[PDB]
Amino acid sequence: WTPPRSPFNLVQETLFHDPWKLLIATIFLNRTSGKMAIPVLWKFLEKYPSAEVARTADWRDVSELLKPLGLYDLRAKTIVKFSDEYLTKQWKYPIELHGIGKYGNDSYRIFCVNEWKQVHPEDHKLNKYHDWLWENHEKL
DNA sequence: CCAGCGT
DNA sequence: GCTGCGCGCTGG
DNA sequence: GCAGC
Ligand SMILES: [Mg+2]
Repeated sequence: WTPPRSPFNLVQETLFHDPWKLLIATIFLNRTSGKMAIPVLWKFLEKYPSAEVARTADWRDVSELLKPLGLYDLRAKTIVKFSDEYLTKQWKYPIELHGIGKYGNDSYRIFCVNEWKQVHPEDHKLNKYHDWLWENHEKL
């Protein structure tokens, strides 16, 4: 499964090979514009390239890197706990994990596995992508 | 300047 | 069902 | 957007 590139340029389109990075990106986008969140994501991923590193991090150090995005202590704590669970808990879908809800889960189900036809997003940008897929999947 | 917004 | 979390961006 | 409430 290779999810197609869209005229909406969702960041999930480039991250889908690594479900942890795609999910981290969803967290970066919690009430935060892509214009600001996505450039900081690359800085975060340079420093915390995997769940294995992030799960050992001190949330206070993560929070310093996230300050300009707001929600910095909440999100730092989320990222460390999510990362721990991703690696250590049994799960089938990432909504079972702390810090991912329907938006992250829907993103995972469209981008990381081939369940896009079963997903009904509430997030507007994800809905635009999903409508576009229905409209275009034959052509693709 | 500043009240409302952002996958 | 509603709240706390939080910054900088947006643009009239 | 998400968890907590
Ligand atoms: Mg969850």
